[PDB]
Order: sequence, then structure tokens, then C-alpha cells
Amino acid sequence: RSSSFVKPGSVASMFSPAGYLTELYREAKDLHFSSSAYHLDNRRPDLAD
Amino acid sequence: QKYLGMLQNGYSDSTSAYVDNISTGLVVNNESKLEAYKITRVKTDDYDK
Amino acid sequence: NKTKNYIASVQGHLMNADYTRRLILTPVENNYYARLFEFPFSPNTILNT
Amino acid sequence: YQQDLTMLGRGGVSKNLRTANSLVGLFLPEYNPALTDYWQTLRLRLFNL
Repeated sequence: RSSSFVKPGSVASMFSPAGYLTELYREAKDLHFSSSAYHLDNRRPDLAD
Repeated sequence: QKYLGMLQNGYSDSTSAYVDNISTGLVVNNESKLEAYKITRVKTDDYDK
Repeated sequence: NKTKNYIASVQGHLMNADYTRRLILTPVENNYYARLFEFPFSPNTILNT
Repeated sequence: YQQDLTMLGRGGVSKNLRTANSLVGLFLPEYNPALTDYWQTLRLRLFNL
């Protein structure tokens, strides 16, 4: 792992848009309770997959 | 990789195996012969959804 | 080591821990059958033994 | 991952050493774009010369 560097523009990069997307979903997932229709996984159930 | 694709050498369990070909050497386990095989795929009817 | 009849190797990184790694000494290279020494890396996933 | 990093910061226990690559959903380090820019420029300068 410590030697498996990737070129910029690869999805596997920790600084890639996928990494940014993971951080956004990780923190914004619980901004609402599951009871609310405003919950992220309720309004858009496809995002989790 | 345009000729040989990906070599089967024990990647992670999903990882796919086509770029867009798969190949590896396989010593046939009924005898002592060592074969090299190659499979190529042409995506068909809505593979991308 | 001449006084104790040892061969000591040193390495910096490995490219994959799921690959079997031995140590080959060969006067020719390119040819696995021309070797004069071969040792399995004792625990694998190891350098400097 | 954070538990492993915390233990690693003081100890170094590697019971069941290899971490079973199928046990990864983490991102990978990315090359330095400043260093790759030096190589790209040097390649371009040598080509023109």
C-alpha cells in the first residue's frame, strides 16, 4: 500500500473527486434523521450504491 | 495491454479482469502441459446500464 | 558472509504482497534455469533477511 | 484503519500480518504533480532539441 502511488486523475487517488465525494457523503449523510423525507438516503436512495 | 489485456495473478476479489482482454498462463492440472489462453469481449445490448 | 556462510539481502519495497517472492542469483538473467542460488523469502512480505 | 495507525504509532504488532486485500476500500497516495511536471518539461525540451 505504501508504494502503490497513482497518477493524478485516477479515481483511486485520495485527492481525486471520488475522495472528495466520499468525504461529502460521509459527513452529510446524517444531517437529517431517518424519519425525515429530507434524509439523503430517502430522497435519493441511489446515492448509497 | 492492447495485445494481452490483464494477466490473471490474484488481484482483489472484484477488480474486474478485462482491459478489455483477459489472459494468463495456466498449467493444465490433469497433466504437465502449460497453456496460454486469451479471451476478448465485445459489450452487447445495454451493458453500460 | 564468508566466516559463517551466509547470504544477506536488502530491499526497499515490494510491488505486491500476494505474489510469491524468492531470491534468485543467476549469471545470465532472463533465464530462470541458469541460476546458482534460490531462497524463499522466509516469512514472505519481508525485506532484509 | 485509524485503530491500526494508532497502534502502529507506539507498538508494531502484526498478528495475521497481511491485511487481506479484499479488506480495503481506502484510497491510495497520489504522485506529486510538481515533480511530474519537471519530467514532462524535460521530455519536451529534449524532443525539440
